[PDB]
Amino acid sequence: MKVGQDKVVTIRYTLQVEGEVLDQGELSYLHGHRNLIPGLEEALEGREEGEAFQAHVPAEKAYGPHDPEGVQVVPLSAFPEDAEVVPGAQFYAQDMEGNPMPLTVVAVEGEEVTVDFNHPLAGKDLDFQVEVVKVREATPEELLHGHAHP
Amino acid sequence: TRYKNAKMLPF
Amino acid sequence: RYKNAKMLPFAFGA
Repeated sequence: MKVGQDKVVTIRYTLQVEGEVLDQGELSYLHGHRNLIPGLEEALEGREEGEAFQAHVPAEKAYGPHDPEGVQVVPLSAFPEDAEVVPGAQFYAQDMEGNPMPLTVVAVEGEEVTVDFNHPLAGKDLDFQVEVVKVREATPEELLHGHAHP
Repeated sequence: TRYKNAKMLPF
Repeated sequence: RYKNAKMLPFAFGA
């Protein structure tokens, strides 16, 4: 079977950014429901079980560019007193709607904490070594929820 | 962008 | 705002 719309696709991957390896793993996604980054989805379209390939995904097709207005300062008064602000730690904030907003603290300067709301891989081009381990047709419940079961 | 004046929560 | 934010392989948040 070939990778296409409404197919649950599981694949192994390893990600190269700037010639360095940053993660490697295995995951399954529902194809065609905006669950994978566009470039990777376009790359996997039409592939058949067992295939393997390299794929270059520019930032536009993967997690987008870095927004400079995605960086601002929030007082430490807003962080959990129990929790520690340290460059690299990640917390959640809330929008006016109350929907969550992830963040990564970049630096702490006393009362002032500098944080980035951008995706950690914004403005970063991606290199993938990917093999397609399995394709299957999705189940009704997965289609009703828009995501693959596991 | 701008944040609700509310406590952050860890991952 | 950040359109692709929560997409796999590496989703940011939950």
